[PDB]
Amino acid sequence: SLYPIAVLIDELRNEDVQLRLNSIKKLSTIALALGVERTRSELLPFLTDTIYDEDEVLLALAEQLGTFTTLVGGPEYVHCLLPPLESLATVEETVVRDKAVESLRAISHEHSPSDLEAHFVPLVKRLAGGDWFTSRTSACGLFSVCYPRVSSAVKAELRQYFRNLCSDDTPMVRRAAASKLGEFAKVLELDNVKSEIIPMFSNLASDEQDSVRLLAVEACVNIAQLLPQEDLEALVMPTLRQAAEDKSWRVRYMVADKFTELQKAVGPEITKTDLVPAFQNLMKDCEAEVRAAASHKVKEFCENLSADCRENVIMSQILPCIKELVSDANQHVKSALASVIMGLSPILGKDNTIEHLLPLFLAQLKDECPEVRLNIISNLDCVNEVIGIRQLSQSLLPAIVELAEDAKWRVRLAIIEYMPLLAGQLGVEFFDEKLNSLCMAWLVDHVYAIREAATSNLKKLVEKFGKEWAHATIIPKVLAMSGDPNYLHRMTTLFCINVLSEVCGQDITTKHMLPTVLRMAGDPVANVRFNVAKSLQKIGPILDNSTLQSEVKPILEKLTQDQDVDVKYFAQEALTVLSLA
Amino acid sequence: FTKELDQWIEQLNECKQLSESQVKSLCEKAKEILTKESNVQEVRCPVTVCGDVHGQFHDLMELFRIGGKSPDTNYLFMGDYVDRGYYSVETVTLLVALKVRYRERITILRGNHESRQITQVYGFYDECLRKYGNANVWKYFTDLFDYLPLTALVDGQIFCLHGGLSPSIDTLDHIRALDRLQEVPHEGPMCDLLWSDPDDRGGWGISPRGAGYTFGQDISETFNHANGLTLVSRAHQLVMEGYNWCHDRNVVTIFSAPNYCYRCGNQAAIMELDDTLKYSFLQFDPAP
Ligand SMILES: C=C1[C@@H](O)[C@@H]2O[C@]3(CC[C@H](/C=C/[C@@H](C)[C@@H]4CC(C)=C[C@@]5(O[C@H](C[C@@](C)(O)C(=O)O)CC[C@H]5O)O4)O3)CC[C@H]2O[C@@H]1[C@@H](O)C[C@H](C)[C@H]1O[C@@]2(CC[C@H]1C)OCCC[C@H]2C
Ligand SMILES: [Mn+2]
Ligand SMILES: [Mn+2]
Repeated sequence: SLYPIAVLIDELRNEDVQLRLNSIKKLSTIALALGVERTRSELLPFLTDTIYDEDEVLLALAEQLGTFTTLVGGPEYVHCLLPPLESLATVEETVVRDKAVESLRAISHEHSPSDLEAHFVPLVKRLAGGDWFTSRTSACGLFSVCYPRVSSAVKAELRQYFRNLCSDDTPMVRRAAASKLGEFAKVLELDNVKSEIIPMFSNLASDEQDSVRLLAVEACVNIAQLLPQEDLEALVMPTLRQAAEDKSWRVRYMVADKFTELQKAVGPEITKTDLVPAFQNLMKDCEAEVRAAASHKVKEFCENLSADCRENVIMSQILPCIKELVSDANQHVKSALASVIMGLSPILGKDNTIEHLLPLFLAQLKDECPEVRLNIISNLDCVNEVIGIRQLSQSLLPAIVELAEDAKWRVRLAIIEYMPLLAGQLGVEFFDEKLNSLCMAWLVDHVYAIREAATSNLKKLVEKFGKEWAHATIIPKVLAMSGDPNYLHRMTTLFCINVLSEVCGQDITTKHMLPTVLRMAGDPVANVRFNVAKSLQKIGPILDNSTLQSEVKPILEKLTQDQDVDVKYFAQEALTVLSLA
Repeated sequence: FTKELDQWIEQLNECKQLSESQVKSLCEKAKEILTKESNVQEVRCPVTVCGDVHGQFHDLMELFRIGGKSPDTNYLFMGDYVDRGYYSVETVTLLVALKVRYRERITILRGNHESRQITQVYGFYDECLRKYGNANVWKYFTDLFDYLPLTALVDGQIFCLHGGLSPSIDTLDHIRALDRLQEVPHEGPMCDLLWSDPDDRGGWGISPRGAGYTFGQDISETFNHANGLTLVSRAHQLVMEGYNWCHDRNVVTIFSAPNYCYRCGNQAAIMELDDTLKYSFLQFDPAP
C-alpha cells in the first residue's frame, strides 16, 4: 500500500484489504490531498475494486461518492463516479444497494444531457440487462432521472428496457419494476403513458404472482392522476375494479389501504360511481384484515366526497355499512372503526350526529374490547366541537357514572383511567362540575386497589390543570379526610399528599399540605403515625431546608420515642434519608 | 437482619419460595415471637379479619389488593394457610414472614390444618417434597404451628378462632388455661376450638367432620353473654357468599379462599373492624 491512499487502509486487523471505518467518512480529505487528477487516476480505481464486505464501510463509501462530483473535476468528470457506484449497486445487504442508487440518482443531474447518453444510460442497461438479479432490482430506480433529459431516440430505448423489467422472469425484478412504474410514468409524455405505461400496468395487475399484483394498486394511483378524467373508464377503471375483487385478499388489502389516494387520483364523479360500491364491498370482505383497512378509511373517505352528493351517499351508502361494523366479530375491525368513527360528526352536523352517530358511539363505549372503548374515549374533541358539551355530556356522562359505580372493582378501575383523558379533552370547567365528584368518591372506595388508583389519578389530573387548580379544587377535599374516624381513610389522606407533592411545587406543599401531615403525628392509630414518618420522608425533598430543620426534624425526632415499634423504626429511617438524623 | 426480612418478603411476593436455609431461620424467630403470645391473644382494632386461604397464593394477593398492603392495613388471619391450594409453601411462608417482620401489624391463628397428620393427606407435605427435595421445610413449619395462638380477642368484645365452640370450655379463662404447645389432639378443648361448626340444630350435635362438634344458637348466646362478647368470628367452613351470619348474628363465618380447591365457585370475604369496632365485609372473586 502507499500514501496518501494507504491512510484509508487498516493495517492493524486481519481482513482482506479492509478500510478504516472512521476514515472512509473522512474521504473528501484524501481526495483533497492528491489532486483532482490523482483522485480520478488513483483514488476512485482503488475504491472501485477494493470492495470487501465490511458493510458499515460499503454504505459510507456509497453515500460519500454522491458528494464527490466536485472533488473529481466537476460536471465534466462526474462520470468517473459511475464505476464504483455501479459495483456498490449490485452488492448484497440492500441498505448498500439503496445508497448506491440514491447517489447514482443524485449525480445523474450533474451529468450533462450528452454525458447521460454516453455513460449513464449505458450503466442503466448493463444493470437492467445484467445477469445477476440485484443488478436488476436496482436498475429500476434509475429510469426516471435520465428519461426527461436524453434524446427522443434514447427515451424509446429506456422505455423498452423498463418494459422488459416488468416482464422479467423473476418475481422480484417485477415487484421492483412495479413499485417504480409510477414515478417513471410521471416523466413520460401523456401519449406514451397511454400507449406504453398502461399496457405495463395492465400486465402487472394481472400478474401470476400476487406479491406483484398488490403492488400495482400503488401504481394505479400514479397512473390514474396522470390521465384525464374521461380516459379513466377505458384505460384504468376496469383494472382497478378488478383489483378490489381480486382473489388475493392481499391485493384487496392494498385497495382498501390506498383508497383515499385513489379517490383523489380518480375524481369525484368516478368516486360516486365506481368507488362508493367498491368501498362497501371492502367493508364487507370475508377477511378481517381487509374490513379493518377499509373501516380505517371511513372518515377520510366521506370527507372527500363531492360536497354536493356528500351527505347523501353517507346516510344512504356508508352509514348502513358502519352500523354493521360496530357489531363485527373481529376486535381488529371494531378497533379500526372506533379510532375514527366519531370523526364523522363535523360532516353530518349537530343534528345528524346526535341522531345517528351518538348511538353507535354508545354501542362501542360499552364494547368488550378495552381498546375499543378507549379509542372512542380518546376522540371526543370533534364530536364535542360539533354537538354541544351538554348534548354530549347528556349522552356520555350516564355511561361513565354507571361504570364508575359498578359490580366488579376492575371494571371501576377501568373508568378511573379514562379521567386524565376526559379531563384533557372536555376541559377543566366540565371536570369541575361533572367529574370531580366521582374522583373524590373513589378516594374513599371500599376496595383498596380502587382507592390507590384514584390517589395516583390526582397527580395525572394536576398535570392536566395545574398546581393552582389543585390548591383550589382538590387539596381542600383531600385534606378533609384527615378527620375521618376510619384509619383506612386517614391514611388515604397521606397517600394523596405523597403523590401531590410530586407536582404541586414547593410553595403549595409547604403551605397547604405539610401542616396536615405533621398534625397527624399524634394520630391514635399506629399505622397512621408511621405512615406520617414515611410521608415526611417522601415530601421532605421538596421543602426548602429551613422548613426541614424547624418543622420536620422535631416531629420525626418525637416519633422516634413512640410506643410502637414500627412508628419508631420508620421515624428513624425518615431522619436518616433526609439527613436530619 | 431487617433489611433481609424485607427482601424475603419482596421475594415471596413474586411467589418465589424461600430456601430451606432461610425457612429454618424464619421459623426459629417466629417461634420466639409466637411463644410470648397468649391462647386468647389480645388484638386491638382497627384490624381486618380473614378466614381460610389454603395455599391459594394468587387469591391471597387478591386479598391484599382489596384490604390494603401490610403493614399499612392490620390483619388477623384465623388459620388454615395450607393444603388444597397449589402454593401452600409460598402462602404460609409469606404470612409467617409478615408476622416476624411486623409482630404488631399481623396476627396469625392456628387452624385445623396447621397440624402434622392432616398436612400429609392434603398437600402441604408433598408440595414441600416437590420443592425442597426433603421433609425439613415441613418439619420446620409443623413445629412452628405448635406455637400458633388458638384464639384472639379483639377489643375484648370480638372473639376469633378457626373452628368454634367446645362443650368442655365455657370461659375465655378455660382457654387461657390450656397448653397449646403441642400437636392438635384428636379430642378435647384444643381440638374442638379448631374443628367445631355452628349449626341450625339446638345444643350440641355430632360433627360430620369426625372431630369437634356442632353447636346451635342457644350455645352461642350463652358463650357470648358469659364472656362479654358481641360476636364470635370464625372460619373453617366453605361459605358460597364469602361470609355468613348465623345464630341471630352471634356468630359469623369468614372464608377467604375464593373458588375453593379451584372448583367450588364460592366468593371469598374479609371482615374490616374499624377504629370503632364497626364491621364491614368485602366480598371478592378469585384473582384473574
Ligand atoms: C378434613 C376433613 C373434614 O373437614 C371433612 O368434613 C366433612 C364435612 C364437611 C367437609 C367438606 C367440606 C367441603 C367444603 C369440601 C369441598 C371439597 C371441594 C372437597 C371436600 O374436601 C374435604 C377436605 C378438605 C380439607 O378440603 C375440607 O375440610 O374441606 C373432604 C371432602 C371433600 O368433598 O369437601 O367434609 C366430612 C369429611 C371430612 O373429611 C376430613 C376428615 O376425615 C379429616 C379427619 C377427621 C382428620 O382426623 C385427624 C387427623 C387429620 C384428619 C385425617 O384430625 C382430627 C382428629 C382425628 C385425627 C385422625
Ligand atoms: Mn378448617
Ligand atoms: Mn379450611
